[PDB]
Amino acid sequence: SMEQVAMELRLTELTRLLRSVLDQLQDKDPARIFAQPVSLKEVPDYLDHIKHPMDFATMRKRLEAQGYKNLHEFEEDFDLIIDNCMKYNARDTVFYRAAVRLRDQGGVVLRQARREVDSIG
Repeated sequence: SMEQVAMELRLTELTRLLRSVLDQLQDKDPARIFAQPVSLKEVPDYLDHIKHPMDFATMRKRLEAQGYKNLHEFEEDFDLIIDNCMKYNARDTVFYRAAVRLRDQGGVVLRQARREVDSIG
C-alpha cells in the first residue's frame, strides 16, 4: 500500500534523526568506555549482576535494522548503558564517573531530539 510506504518513509527519517542523536551521544564518551559490550571473557560474572547489558555498538545494530519504533525505545537503551554502569562499578571509579558525565551531557541532546521528533512528527 501507499500508506505502508509513507509509514516506512517516517521510520527511515526517524532512523536518520536517531543516527545523528546516537553520534552526538557517542561523542560525549571520548574514552570509548561504552563503545562495545562488556566482555564476558574479561568479566565472566557480568550477567549475574546486569540482566540487560547495553552499549553503543549494540544500539547501532538495532538502529540500522530500523529497530527503534520511537525515541522512547532509544532512550531506554541509552539509559541502560548508564544505569548498568552505575550499578556494576563503584562511585569512585573512572567507569562510574564516565557514566555520570554521559548522562549529564546527553541530557541536552535528548531534550532537543524530543522537541524535533514531536515537531517533525
